[PDB]
Amino acid sequence: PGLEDWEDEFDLENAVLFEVAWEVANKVGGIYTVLQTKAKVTGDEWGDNYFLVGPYTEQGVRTQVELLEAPTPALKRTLDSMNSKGCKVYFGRWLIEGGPLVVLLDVGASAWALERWKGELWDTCNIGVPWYDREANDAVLFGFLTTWFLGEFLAQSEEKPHVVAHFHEWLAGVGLCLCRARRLPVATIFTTHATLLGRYLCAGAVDFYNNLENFNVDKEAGERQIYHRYCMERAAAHCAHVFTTVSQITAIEAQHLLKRKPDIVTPNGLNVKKFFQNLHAQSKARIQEFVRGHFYGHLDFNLDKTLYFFIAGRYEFSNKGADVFLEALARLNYLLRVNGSEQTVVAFFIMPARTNNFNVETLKGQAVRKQLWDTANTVKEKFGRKLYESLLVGSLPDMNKMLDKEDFTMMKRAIFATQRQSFPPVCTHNMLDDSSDPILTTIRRIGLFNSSADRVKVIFHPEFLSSTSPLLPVDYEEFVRGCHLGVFPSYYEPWGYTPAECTVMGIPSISTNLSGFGCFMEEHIADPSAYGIYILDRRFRSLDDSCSQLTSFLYSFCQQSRRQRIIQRNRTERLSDLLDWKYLGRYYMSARHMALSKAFPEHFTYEPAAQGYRYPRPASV
Amino acid sequence: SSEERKERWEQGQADYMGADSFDNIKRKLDTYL
Repeated sequence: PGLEDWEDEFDLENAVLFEVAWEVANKVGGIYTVLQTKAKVTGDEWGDNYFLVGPYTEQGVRTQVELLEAPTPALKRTLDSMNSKGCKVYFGRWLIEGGPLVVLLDVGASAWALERWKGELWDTCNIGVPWYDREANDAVLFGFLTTWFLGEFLAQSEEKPHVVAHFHEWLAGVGLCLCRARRLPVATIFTTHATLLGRYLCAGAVDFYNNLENFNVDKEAGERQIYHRYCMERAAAHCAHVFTTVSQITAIEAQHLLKRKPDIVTPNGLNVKKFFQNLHAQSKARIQEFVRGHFYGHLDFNLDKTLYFFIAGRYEFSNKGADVFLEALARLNYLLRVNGSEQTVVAFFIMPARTNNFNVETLKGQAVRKQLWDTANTVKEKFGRKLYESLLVGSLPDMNKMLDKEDFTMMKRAIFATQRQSFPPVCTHNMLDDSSDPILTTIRRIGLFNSSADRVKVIFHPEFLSSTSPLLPVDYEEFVRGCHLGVFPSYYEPWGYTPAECTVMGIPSISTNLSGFGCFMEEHIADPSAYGIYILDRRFRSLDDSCSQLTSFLYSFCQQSRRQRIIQRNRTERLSDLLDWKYLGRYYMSARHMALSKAFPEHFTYEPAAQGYRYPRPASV
Repeated sequence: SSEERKERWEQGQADYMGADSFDNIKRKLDTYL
């Protein structure tokens, strides 16, 4: 089912959508990609009545925004006015798939108003940003500039349209609060993509989710010198016609930290066109060549029985669950050894870290694999030419005479290059702090040294995968498509971008019910594991018990036949439509309709989601 | 109070356990809602 026909009974009444985010036209997070990929559907629903309001940055305009003249006289008039009133407001087209119009506000250009604005802010919300907080002061400037733009756009518009302003973090929350305080006619959505407290409370506290009700949010933000940022976020959530979260776990966090249950959850959709079995085969061949190089001299395990697990994303050890994955990898190593399995699990940790360079053993192993591959290819081409020559003369090859002295010299050189005594390095790079690295510390603590006995090899690649890289000449998407199972046992993950992209790429993944993507899949798929989606229970299980469940998931994945693994990959391939904005734009549409009805009930009435996007038991299981 | 409260906000953490708690903020915001 399409997006244009969703809530088609709703008439926007020539309303104008101002989507306000600090990340509009400047990549400072993952919300930039959310806005970029959602712009297509949003502009389809709103045409040119859709404006992304961002902060002006020289890089963003240089690279992403073509500066334009306002299409309508109202926009041009407001832009000229506030440009003459001491602000520096740019208008342009964001050079992305949607081609949306962007109002960019130079917050620095209008810093002169800061003291009169933040004081004004204190006169309306009792929120006073400390001077030393650059981001909070910039948020106040951006919010006051956005509210100025909205007021001067409604004032300088004869038709006086219905304005839906959709703010996306506490950085835009100030403008939201000012829209409500000035009382100008704006239907307001507030989407929080991550509760501000949530990050600190997960990182610091031993347990954060089960203690959500037992948190003094005011006090907790107070000890961390971010009380003003917390108050800005909570006022935006409070001063919003519609409050939205990207996830149901973020919805719980916002309920217990922003003291407002989201009126709707708007999961982060994706442009699935951007992203399976033959492509997976090529990527798996490339991973297999890398593993051949990395384990040169130690290729004593069957590679056709080798499984490629990966955990990727930002190098947040506990938030991304790399600790849980490593514990489960040690337990699965024990399981595969005691069960005497011929299965091998190479688990990749693609988590960027400060690295000096590629480890010498890693680069040497890649060189050794290249040499053996070239030697085998040269000897194979010589053998093929000689064999074709022999068969052309009706002669059966005499294999003893097929290879000459030069072939044996090349092959003996290759074999000499093969010998190694040291085990393959756990990490592919030179860590600036090997002792303090959580992944390497955990690996050396649990006993995963890529030994021959270890059925689980661990390859920590503390750097993003790039095609230009010498070690792995593969970008992240192709490597992932070559893997068997993404493992993202995240503890704190308001939305799982890495597991979501893994799923869109058709790779079975392990997420958690503590992650937004994991909750979204758990509530959209009847039997997620059937579809390649393992939802680890991290809310209601201890870290040790969650490690046990992850080991169970990894072991059951290892114990699948190749036929079962293929069936499961086909199902996860089917799952990609859930994560497309063509479905997840429904929730943004309904949030905007809800806000319009709340702010303008006389003009709009809202009639309350996953219809056509439910995945029951696969018919074939 | 009031202006002194604003100056305390600007210098550092305010009385997040007292007057500058989110109760007063929520009231001064609900007046707008």
